[PDB]
Amino acid sequence: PIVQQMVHQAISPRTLNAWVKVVEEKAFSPEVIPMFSALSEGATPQDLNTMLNTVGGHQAAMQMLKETINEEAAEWDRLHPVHAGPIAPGQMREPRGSDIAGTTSTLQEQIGWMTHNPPIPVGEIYKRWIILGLNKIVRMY
Amino acid sequence: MELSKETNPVVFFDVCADGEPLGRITMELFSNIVPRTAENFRALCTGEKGFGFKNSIFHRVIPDFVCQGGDITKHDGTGGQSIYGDKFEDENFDVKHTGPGLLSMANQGQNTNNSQFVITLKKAEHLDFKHVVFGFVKDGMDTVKKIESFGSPKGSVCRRITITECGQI
Repeated sequence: PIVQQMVHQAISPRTLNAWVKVVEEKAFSPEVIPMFSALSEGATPQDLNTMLNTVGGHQAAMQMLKETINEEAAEWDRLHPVHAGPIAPGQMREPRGSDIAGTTSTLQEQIGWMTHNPPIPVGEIYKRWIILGLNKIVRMY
Repeated sequence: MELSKETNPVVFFDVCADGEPLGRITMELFSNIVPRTAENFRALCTGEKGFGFKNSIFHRVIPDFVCQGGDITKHDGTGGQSIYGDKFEDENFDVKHTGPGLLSMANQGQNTNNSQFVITLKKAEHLDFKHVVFGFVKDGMDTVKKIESFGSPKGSVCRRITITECGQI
C-alpha cells in the first residue's frame, strides 16, 4: 500500500492472513465487506489482487467477482474515452478500466496515479468495484 | 536546421482564435527522413483525399510543451484519421525532439498514428522513441506562441483555435 511523504510498501503477510481468515471462517457473511475495507487502507490495485488471489478455493465466487470487475472496468471505459498523447512532463497517461483493475498497468503506474497532484485514486476506484462484487455474492445467499 | 531540403514539401496553416486572425504557420516536412508520415500530413493539408485539416482545431495546448491539433473526426483528442487508415505504424524515430517548432505525431501508443499532431514549444526528449518527428516550423513561430498563450497546464484552451485555411505552397 501507499503510506504517508507518500511512499510505497509491499502488502503485509499479516494483512493477507487476516483476509484469508475472514474469507475462510465467515464466508458469505456481510462482515467480509467491512473487513475488506479495514484491511485495504491505501492499497494499490496490485495489493487488492494479491489479497483476492491468496484465497484458495471459492473459484465460482471469484468468477462472479471477476465478472463484476469486468463490467465496472467496461463502464469506466464507456465514461472515460482515451485521449491521444504525448504525455507532458510530470504527468500520467489516462488509466483504462484494465489499468484500474491492475491487469494492464505496472506497479509504478499505479503508484504514479495514486500519488500524483492531483491524484487518480485507482486503488479506491477498484475497491468500489470489488465491494460491489462482494455484495452480489452475499446478496444471493 | 541541417535536415532541411529545397525539395521537401512545404505546407501552411492559417490560424484564427474565435475569428481573430493569428497569422500563418509555414512548415517543411521531412520527406527525406520520413516520407510516409510526411505524405500523410501533406495530403491532409491539401485535402486532396476528400478530408483534411481544414476547419480542424487545436483542442489541447500545454504551454512550454505542445500545441496539439489534427483530430479531424472528433475534434477533442479521441479521434483522427490518416490517408492510410485510422492507424498506421511508427515509421522511424530518427529525428529527435531537440527544441521548439518541431512537428511530431500524436498517438495512443505503438503504431497508432493518424492525423493528430503536435507543434513543440520546447525540447522534449521524453517523447523520443515514442513519437515520430516529421517536420519543423519554417516561419510563423510567432503564431505558434499566440496559440500557446491560450493554453493551460492540463491542456484546456480558453479560445476556439481553428485552422481556417491550409494547403501546400
